[PDB]
Amino acid sequence: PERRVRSTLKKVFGFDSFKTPLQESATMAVVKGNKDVFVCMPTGAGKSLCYQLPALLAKGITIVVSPLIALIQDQVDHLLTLKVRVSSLNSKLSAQERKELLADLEREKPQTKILYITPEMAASSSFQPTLNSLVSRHLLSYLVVDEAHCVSQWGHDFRPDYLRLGALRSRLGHAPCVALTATATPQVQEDVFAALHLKKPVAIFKTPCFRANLFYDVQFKELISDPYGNLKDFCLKALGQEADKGLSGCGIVYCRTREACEQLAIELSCRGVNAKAYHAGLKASERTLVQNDWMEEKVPVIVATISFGMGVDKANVRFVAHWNIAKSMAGYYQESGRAGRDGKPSWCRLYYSRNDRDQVSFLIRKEVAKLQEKRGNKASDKATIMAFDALVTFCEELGCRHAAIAKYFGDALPACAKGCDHCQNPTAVRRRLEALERSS
Amino acid sequence: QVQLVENGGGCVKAGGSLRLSCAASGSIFSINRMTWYRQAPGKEREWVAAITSGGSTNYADSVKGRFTISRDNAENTVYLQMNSLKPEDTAVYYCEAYGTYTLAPTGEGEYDDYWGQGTQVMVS
Ligand SMILES: [Zn+2]
Repeated sequence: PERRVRSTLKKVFGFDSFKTPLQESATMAVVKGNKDVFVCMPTGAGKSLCYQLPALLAKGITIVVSPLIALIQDQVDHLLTLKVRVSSLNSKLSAQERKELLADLEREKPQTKILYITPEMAASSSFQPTLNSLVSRHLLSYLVVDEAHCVSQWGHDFRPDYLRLGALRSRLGHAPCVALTATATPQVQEDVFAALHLKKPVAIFKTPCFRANLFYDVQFKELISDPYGNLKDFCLKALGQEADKGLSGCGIVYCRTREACEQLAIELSCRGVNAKAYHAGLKASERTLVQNDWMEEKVPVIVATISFGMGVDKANVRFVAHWNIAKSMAGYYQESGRAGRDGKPSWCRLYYSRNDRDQVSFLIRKEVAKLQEKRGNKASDKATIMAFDALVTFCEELGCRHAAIAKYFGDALPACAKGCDHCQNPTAVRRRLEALERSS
Repeated sequence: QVQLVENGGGCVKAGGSLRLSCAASGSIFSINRMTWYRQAPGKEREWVAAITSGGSTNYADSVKGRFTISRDNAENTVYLQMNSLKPEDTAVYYCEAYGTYTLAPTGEGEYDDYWGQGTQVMVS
């Protein structure tokens, strides 16, 4: 049973082991085939294998619903390299290729083992009789819904087409349904379980957010006499973890505006921590050179706009400081998460001010208004604002920082080992929050 | 998975009060709808009261005013305060945990409905 999976994992996919025990558990739950399965794992965590490997071990065919043809083509190309009998039914096909594939699907024992299809195609009149005979001959082993968050108006990429999939899942009652995505809050997950008609109990495999080696804190700029000086000492502590070597590792400072970038770089450089600005304002050549200087550790600190952001990863980022609050919890998570990739201790600090909150609050309304003029209203618009309010709440509440990140994304209470300001000294955080209330 | 264990049920005189408590065990993140049911001897199950996560409540007409459903968010526990009890209220009371999201720090979880065991309520 576990041997069949290991055998196929090697002989077909050419892997000695699963990337993670979570990927393994997901894969085994799909193989057993007794439950609907929800897989929520970031890009690169091997989500695809969690349905592709079980598809090869089942007796019948696996249908994979994916929302655009670019995405479909990605895995078809890869599975073909593996000598897997994959097909795609889409309109980027000759009328002849379409008919050849529909004919294959009418066979007792189709050549096709895995079929990739758009939600458009899965509903189209052309396909219904094919789908019906696949049902009738009990040839469907799995229905897979990729990008399952697209069914939710509260996710970032709602698609009406996805609303038909619950009906499809119901008709394919014989077969287990696997739904996958990189991105789902608890509300998006509840929408996925309801709108796709997933059968309870739904087995869930969700990669935790929690980063044990990241120390999170929020500082209130309004309560600090020398903000720039506070930031410099933060940089010094974080870059000072091997004093013998001198300066060790690197850091990112995130800012809202190009001006603030340029200015923060000058202020830091003055105070003894060499920092260079990286933003859309610079010539392409200047950006390549600044990024290079950071990558090769000529310059230890890079100051970037949240808007332009960072194009490249680095293993020894010892700190990420948000000078200005980010636009969303997800943005903050991703930007701060550039820290500590090598697994060594790193520091993530958010410099909060109600003045910054109000600036961003309003800019978000403006960018939402601009989208509403060009394409009308959308429940995503409310999502964008709540995504920011979650981060404001993170800044203004007392409570474990890792716990607040976990709660937003729908993870279990994480094991913070005095790994944030509130868990290290609850009273000091309370002190600072009480002080911020007085400045109101 | 999850255990729903109801308590607070006991023999009581008419006009009196009880408070029923249902505790939900396990790695619970959230419960969509929590509903109080009761089963009177030789009657069909009767819907009593429900509370959403969010605290929106609703009551059968036979109990509105007398019964109040509430939640301790901290403890995954719901309460049914019952005042002005009548013989008609004599039943076994159990709770339904509809849309229960469980999840371990490993990232393995479940979405399911759970049913309690029942607590005996006897009104003289
Ligand atoms: Zn903590």
